[PDB]
Amino acid sequence: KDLNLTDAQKQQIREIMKGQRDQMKRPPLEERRAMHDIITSDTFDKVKAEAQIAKMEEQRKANMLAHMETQNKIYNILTPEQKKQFNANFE
Amino acid sequence: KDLNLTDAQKQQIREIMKGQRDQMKRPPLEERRAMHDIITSDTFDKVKAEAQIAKMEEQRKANMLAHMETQNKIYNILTPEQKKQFNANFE
Repeated sequence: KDLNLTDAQKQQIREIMKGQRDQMKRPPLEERRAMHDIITSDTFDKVKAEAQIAKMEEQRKANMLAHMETQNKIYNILTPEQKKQFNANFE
Repeated sequence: KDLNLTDAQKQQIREIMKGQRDQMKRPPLEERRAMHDIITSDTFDKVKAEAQIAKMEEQRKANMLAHMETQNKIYNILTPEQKKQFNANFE
């Protein structure tokens, strides 16, 4: 992402990235303990991990989604000469 | 991670990682290329986005699981005192 953007662009991104972080709630505070709990055990059991993971589906699905909305929206702030250069770096 | 572990661990950690991190297959072209082709689109196709996220979920599941399994195999190769400070890190 270095397409010689203008002094209007970066700030428009600023409004959407603050839409990509906050409102789009990222942290469940007790599950980051769970991961710890399963790894920090001397005896490993898959089902304990299998059934923690998929509780982290609602959160990680709704994220991937929300993120794509925002990164699309920045694409749409671009110009034809800028959209060009961005597309090609993906390759 | 600077537990002051032995030469043997530094090596066992290396062959645990290369043991099953080469058991989880990394990102696939048509799932990846579309992840971004959804973004470079003219207008954010919502419905469409949800369907990629899914097609990508189960495969991603086995990649979180193997991760935790190797982090446990790594954990289970530590001793009492170093186990006490790794836990104290995240806490």
